[PDB]
Amino acid sequence: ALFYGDRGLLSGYFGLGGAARSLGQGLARLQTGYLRVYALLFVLGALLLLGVMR
Amino acid sequence: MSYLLTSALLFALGVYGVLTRRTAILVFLSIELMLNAANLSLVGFARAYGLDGQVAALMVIAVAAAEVAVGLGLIVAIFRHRESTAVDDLSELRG
Amino acid sequence: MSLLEGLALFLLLLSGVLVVTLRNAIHAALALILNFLVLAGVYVALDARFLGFIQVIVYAGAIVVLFLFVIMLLFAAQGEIGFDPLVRSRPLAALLALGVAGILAAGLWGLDLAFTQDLKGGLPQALGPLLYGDWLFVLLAVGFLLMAATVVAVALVEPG
Amino acid sequence: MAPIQEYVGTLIYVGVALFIGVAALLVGALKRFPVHFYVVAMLFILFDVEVAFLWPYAVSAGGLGLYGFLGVLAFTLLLFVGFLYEWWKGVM
Amino acid sequence: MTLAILAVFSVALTLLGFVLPPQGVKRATLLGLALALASLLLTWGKPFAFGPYAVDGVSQVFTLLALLGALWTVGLVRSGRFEFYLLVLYAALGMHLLASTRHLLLMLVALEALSLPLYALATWRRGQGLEAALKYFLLGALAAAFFLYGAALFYGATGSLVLGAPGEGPLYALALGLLLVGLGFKAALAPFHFWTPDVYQGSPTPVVLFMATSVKAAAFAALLRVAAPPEALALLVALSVVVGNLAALAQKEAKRLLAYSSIAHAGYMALALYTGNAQALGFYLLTYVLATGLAFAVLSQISPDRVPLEALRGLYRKDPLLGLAFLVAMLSLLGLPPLAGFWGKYLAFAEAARAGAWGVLVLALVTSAVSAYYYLGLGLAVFARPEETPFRPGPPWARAAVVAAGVLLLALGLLPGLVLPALAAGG
Ligand SMILES: CCCCCCCCCCCO[C@@H]1O[C@H](CO)[C@@H](O[C@H]2O[C@H](CO)[C@@H](O)[C@H](O)[C@H]2O)[C@H](O)[C@H]1O
Repeated sequence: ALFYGDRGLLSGYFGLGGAARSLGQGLARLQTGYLRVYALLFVLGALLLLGVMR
Repeated sequence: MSYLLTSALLFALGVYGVLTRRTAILVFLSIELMLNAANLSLVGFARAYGLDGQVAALMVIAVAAAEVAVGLGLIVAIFRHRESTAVDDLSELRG
Repeated sequence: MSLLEGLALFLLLLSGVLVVTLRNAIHAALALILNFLVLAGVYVALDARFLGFIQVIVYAGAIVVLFLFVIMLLFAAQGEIGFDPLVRSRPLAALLALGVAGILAAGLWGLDLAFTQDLKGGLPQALGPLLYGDWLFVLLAVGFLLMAATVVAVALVEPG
Repeated sequence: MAPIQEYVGTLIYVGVALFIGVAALLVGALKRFPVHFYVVAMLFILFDVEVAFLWPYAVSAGGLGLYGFLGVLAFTLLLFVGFLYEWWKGVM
Repeated sequence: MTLAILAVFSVALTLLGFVLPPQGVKRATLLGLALALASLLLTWGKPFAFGPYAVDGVSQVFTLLALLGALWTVGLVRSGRFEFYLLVLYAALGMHLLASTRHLLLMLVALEALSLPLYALATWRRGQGLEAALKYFLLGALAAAFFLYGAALFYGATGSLVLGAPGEGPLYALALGLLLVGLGFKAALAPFHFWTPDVYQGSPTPVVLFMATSVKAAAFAALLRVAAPPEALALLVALSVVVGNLAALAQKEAKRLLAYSSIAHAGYMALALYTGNAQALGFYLLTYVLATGLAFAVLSQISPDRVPLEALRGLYRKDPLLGLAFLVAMLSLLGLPPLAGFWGKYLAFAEAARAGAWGVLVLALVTSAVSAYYYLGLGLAVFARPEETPFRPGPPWARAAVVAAGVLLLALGLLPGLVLPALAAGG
């Protein structure tokens, strides 16, 4: 029982792995290849950094 | 002072241009307007701080020209035989 | 002051609005030349005179002429047709533009400056000694930039 | 240098000229495509720049002495290395 | 003067290349870059201040690295169009200027000076290369605009266009942010990083080497000169680190994964900015330029246009020393002892913690541990069974290059007390 349980624990850690995988290919999916998108995300970003400082 | 605010408004307008414009040359144009907003601000502040900002703005104009040469050169080069200049036609490189 | 100024700045903002709005590349660029004209006006009014004349000559006269030659030598105003619109973007572009406006307005508020300088109407007689002087390094560097720029642009075309 | 009045005068002059233009109009009522014409247009937008720098020198020049002259000389020679390039490259 | 060598060689070679064969011009640009570099080594600890131009420790180290990138990138590009070396000289000088002033406007001129010829170098004329050039150029010019408006606002909030000017309240901050936009873009910090993957994947590989090393170097040199505030610094860091490694996980192509890797690495480097130590940053970038330069030379010997990760596999059998040097590079980029990369990362982290930026620091460390996924997925992949993969086994040039530069890595992993004593003022 506890053996297979432990197998499930390791499995869950792998689950975290896949969580980082998922989030990762989500952040890489942000780059469509479309330049207008890049400009939008850019201006947005600038607004963000500017919003943080003063 | 009254001018400085117009400079900021213009820069904003240019940003709107870049974000809105569908074709390469016109995005580039909106950028040129932004540059000019910057220049105007440089003139106002030169009038506050004493004339160095004018030389600054002139250098700026020169630079702008250089990057217009290279930028249009590029636009023409890439889209010469190629069809419509809409910048989203190149989406091959994806993240 | 304010009498002319209101009309001038309104015409400025209007011109810019056009250059970012018009769907005809020729018309747009043209509106931008109107902008540069009025801008050289404002420079003159701002004791930057030589800069104003260079504004007409280089920016209005030359640069947007290259733009026009190019949009005419490919195709202008008929390039935007495609209809891959992204109109969910238009209010987002508009909003982000308003944001980038608001932030600058904020940073510019509460600024009490002496705009009273003796900057004797931007004449090149007063501009020169600075340029070939304290600015000579930046000047020359700019020159080099222009050289490299032309070599790039030519090599960036070069058929065969 | 100049009284500000004469810029206003310039503008007025422009006004008259334009009005007359309108008048005359109303009497009218009575591959490789870019390359050459691009290159020799771009070089215009570069020489305009060059001259835009040469003018401030040409006025205050003797005041700037041999080192000022040396500066304008260096500048000119750089840009002319550029032009000599696109000339020796050929434009046709 | 280094600037003298660069200027002379550039202007001369422009017209001399009409009377010289392309190969002879390569010999030329090589010699010139080398001479600039040598002039640098001979004046180590000179500080030579002219006008806005100023050669101190920062200019020295960062233009040393940038010149090293120019040297290596020129080495690999036999392809005859003398401009495809000339432009590299142009860019090189420009990067030097960029690292050599606090003058905002000269800085702008230098930025255009280096980034204008690069838009051109993104052209192996590949349809993807053209896309890269276009993206790089548009996003670049916009960033330029922001940096210029920042300079005008800096001149707004203070009478100068020189960094080091005392600095006001709000307008000063807004100015610094608007500068950090353009400068950050140029160093591939988030959220100004979008161009990097497309450009690295799209551009011809040796060109990409030149970019990911020299450009980043000069960019950070110029970032040291800015008074970068803690808040903005934190933002840039956290975003760059996270997006860097996490997005790097999803990458199935080599160059693009390395671009994302460079985004995360910019993130780590920015930590040094917290104190603006510059001794740390210098070291870090020494290790980085070495290992990255190596990696991209190796990735050049496979394919210039694009490389899938499978191509890396079996590299050891083919060339043992390139396999080993590539592994070593991957480990030094991981920051795993006893390699110089670990010392660089440690030296940046050290400044982060010294500055008291703990949450940011820890975050960086966690996702840095994450990064061990992909750095190993390459270095180890060296030993896998070879898929049918393109390989031009290099000249003595490149083999001895990758090997020597590689040996340097663990050489400084064991003995950082060699180079670290003076990456400072030069004593
Ligand atoms: C082709 C390649 C082109 C690359 C760029 C090469 C340019 C080199 C030309 C240098 C001349 O540029 C000019 O030099 C002098 C001294 O150095 C500067 O003078 C300035 O620096 C000195 C020394 O700190 C100060 O005494 C002086 O008060 C100040 O005005 C001047 O501001 C600058 O504008």
